[PDB]
Amino acid sequence: TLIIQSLQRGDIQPWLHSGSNSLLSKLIHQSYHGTMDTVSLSGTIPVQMLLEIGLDKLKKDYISFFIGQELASL
Amino acid sequence: LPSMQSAQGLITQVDKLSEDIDLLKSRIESEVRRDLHVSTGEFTDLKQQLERDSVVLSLLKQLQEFSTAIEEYNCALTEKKYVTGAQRLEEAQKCLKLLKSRKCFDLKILKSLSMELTIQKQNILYHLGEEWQKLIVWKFPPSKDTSSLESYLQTELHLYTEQSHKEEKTPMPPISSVLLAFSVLGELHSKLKSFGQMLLKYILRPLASCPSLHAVIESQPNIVIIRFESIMTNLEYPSPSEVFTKIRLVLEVLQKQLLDLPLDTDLENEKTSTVPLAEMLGDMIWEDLSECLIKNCLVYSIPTNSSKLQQYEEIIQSTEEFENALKEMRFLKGDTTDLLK
Amino acid sequence: RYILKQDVPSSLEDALKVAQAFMLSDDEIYSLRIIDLIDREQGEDCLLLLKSLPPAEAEKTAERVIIWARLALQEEPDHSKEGKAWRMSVAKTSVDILKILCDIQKDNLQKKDECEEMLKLFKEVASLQENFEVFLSFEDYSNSSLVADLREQHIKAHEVAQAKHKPGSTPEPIAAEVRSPSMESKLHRQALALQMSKQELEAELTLRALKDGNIKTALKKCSD
Repeated sequence: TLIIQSLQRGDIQPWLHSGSNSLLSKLIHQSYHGTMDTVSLSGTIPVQMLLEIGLDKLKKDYISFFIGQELASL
Repeated sequence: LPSMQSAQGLITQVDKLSEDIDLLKSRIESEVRRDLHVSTGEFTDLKQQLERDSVVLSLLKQLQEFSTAIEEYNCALTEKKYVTGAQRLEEAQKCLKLLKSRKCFDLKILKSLSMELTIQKQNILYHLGEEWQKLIVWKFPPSKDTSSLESYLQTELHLYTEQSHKEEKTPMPPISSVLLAFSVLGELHSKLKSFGQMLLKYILRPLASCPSLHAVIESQPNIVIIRFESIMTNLEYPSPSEVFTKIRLVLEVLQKQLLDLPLDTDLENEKTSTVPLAEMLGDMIWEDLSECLIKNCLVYSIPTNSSKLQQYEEIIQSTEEFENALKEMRFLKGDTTDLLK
Repeated sequence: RYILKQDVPSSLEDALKVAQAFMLSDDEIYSLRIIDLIDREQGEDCLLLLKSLPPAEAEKTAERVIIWARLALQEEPDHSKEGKAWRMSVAKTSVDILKILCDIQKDNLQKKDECEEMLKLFKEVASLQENFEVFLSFEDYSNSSLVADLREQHIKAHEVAQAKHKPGSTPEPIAAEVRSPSMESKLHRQALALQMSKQELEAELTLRALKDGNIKTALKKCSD
């Protein structure tokens, strides 16, 4: 809800990374294009939105080591 | 800035909250009738709070309607749909009267609501006042004089009849819609007062003073022109029959060209009735017209010799038809006026 | 509206270009500025702004603010001190701007009579509000019944203001070498709005004294 209020008020421009698998990045993108619809938080949706961020974080942390240490490719 | 979508969110949440209030009231009523001796008190104690919440929710519905009507009226202003905008303003006024009738909100909030309502009402009225002057044009001589013959010669009245479909990029709504918009907001009373007085001052009264004046009506398809053309006569005072005919000639065109459009009151209210235009127009000019005709035309038509009394009979007859026509055209209410007595 | 709520000295100029670049009339800008100043009871600023404006947009702002003022006065009167003060300020600020508009519209004959009638109506309303502290709506104002009632009430008041001054008892040590203002002057202050001259006042007093059975006071006034 705080993130929704911050995005609606147009107070910040969050820094983003490529891939944008999390829906929150898409919400930020649509806030860049004006104003978005009110996001509902019901059931396991709030759990899954946060889950979608950790997957990308861990994937980037893994890729920074596999390719960084020349142990694996894309 | 960040609350346009929140307005639709408010609509949805208030709708689902009203549905929740209704379903919970139905649930309470279903169980009250079952246990009427053991569960009545505690059910009613919470139903009181439910009904108070429902009243507050209805007040919030009225606020939402106040916002929605104003927004729809704002949308209608840009597209020049003045009748629907005026009806929405009337709905908002009805909502605001009920909001102010119950002391439940902050005074400054209601002050702001009333201020914005008055701003929008003056906004629509000023547009109506602008648009009134394009359709009806009074062309005056460059002076206030109304005693010289050239003062009447340089007087022109123009009625812009919308015979064909307007192709101008700056369109003008039809006169019937203008009259409907004025009737919805109740401001036709002042505009009729303004227009009938200038009509009396520059059209009606001149015809009863100078016997040489003649009203020429040029009937173009789009512009109807009323003009005064001077034809010299030898009478020191105007005779009654010609003056009555000249008045009737103008009053027929004014009733048919302008006053022959139906009126309609507020859309959501049927407790108000539509009064014919000719009645209101005559009521504000007939009192000052009968005395003008009596004190300028009928006084000097009285013969000074008893031999010429019989020739006055036509004047008795010619007046009666002038009395009858205005009764058929609804410029009068009764049957016997001071002009015939 | 938000910029005009900041009370910045350049806030009027800031809001001017907002409607300029977005293709909106300057009529609304100055109209809302004048309305905001009226709500703050600063009509002198409205006068100086109107005099600084060109007459073309000045007419448009003045007619709209007059319509807004009459519409705002059409709602229910407020019995608080601030409410009645606001009605008085609105009327007093409307009268002189109507005078200025009359000065502007000297040649527009169609607008001339409308403006003169509207000026007369607001002059009567303001005179009745200031001299009597009577606040109602325009439908109640234009009703001749209240005008006649207030005329006869102050005719009767003038009857008593002199009847008590015919000595029914010994005079009091008041107005001794420092004479109080005459009641007739206050009645005439009230009646300047009522448009009652001295002849009509004497005519009414004669009939009222005749109804009371006082013969000499009616005959003396008839002789005068």
